[PDB]
Amino acid sequence: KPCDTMKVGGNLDSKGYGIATPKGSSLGTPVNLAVLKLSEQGVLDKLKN
Amino acid sequence: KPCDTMKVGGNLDSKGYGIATPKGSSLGTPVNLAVLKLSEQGVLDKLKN
Amino acid sequence: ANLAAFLTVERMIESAEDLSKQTEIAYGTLDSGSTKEFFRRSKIAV
Amino acid sequence: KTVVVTTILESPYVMMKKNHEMLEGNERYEGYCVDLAAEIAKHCGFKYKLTIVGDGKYGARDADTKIWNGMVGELVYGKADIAIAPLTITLVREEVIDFSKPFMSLGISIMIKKKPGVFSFLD
Repeated sequence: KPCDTMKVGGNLDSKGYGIATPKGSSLGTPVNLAVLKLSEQGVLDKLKN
Repeated sequence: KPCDTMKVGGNLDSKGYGIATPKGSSLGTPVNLAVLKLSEQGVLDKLKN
Repeated sequence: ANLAAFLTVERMIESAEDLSKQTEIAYGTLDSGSTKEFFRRSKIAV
Repeated sequence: KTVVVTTILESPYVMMKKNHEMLEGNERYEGYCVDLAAEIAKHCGFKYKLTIVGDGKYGARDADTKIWNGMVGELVYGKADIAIAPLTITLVREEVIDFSKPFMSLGISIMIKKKPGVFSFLD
């Protein structure tokens, strides 16, 4: 609110938001596993809600 | 057909089908790029339809 | 009056929780698959 | 050079052609996964041979034997090299094999068993 507008029709393309890191970062390997662990735990659904 | 059954409710969880390769495969790197090229081109939408 | 009730009502189990609650109805999944593993490793109550 | 391609007959992803008794080679298989594998090999340039799993299982692990079944057991144990199939991504399988970016999204769902009369005015 205010809800002065609306979404219409369907999704033109399907994509996903993705954490990013520079080439060769040591964070890249663990962030994938962190995302998969959160998905298993269901944390992302709780945050979304 | 026979369409003697029905889907009820909505989707409990969201996931995605993903091509797989053994650890260390030389094909793993290029198959990602092949998938991205197909996604950008919209081939997958045509196959789905 | 009854015709109206038919038409009025017409103008109105269907979820996972309703399935978990109903134990008379049987539900299953593929033996070895992401569905069974997802249910097994899940942490949600339902 | 040729790629060992693993799949399962889960329509419409992979399904045999009509009168397949006389159909052989990669041509005996039609579907969405077979097409996808075609364009993957085209863009990579590699060659592929479509092969089914005898166990007819997508894949899983036995928490006691720590053994892998189906496509995942095949790829991890060397019986193949790639899986252009309706395989689903998950934490456990990523720990042991490398997936790609998803080529289609989905979600769990439930399946169950599923006209005015001429004289409906008497109802």
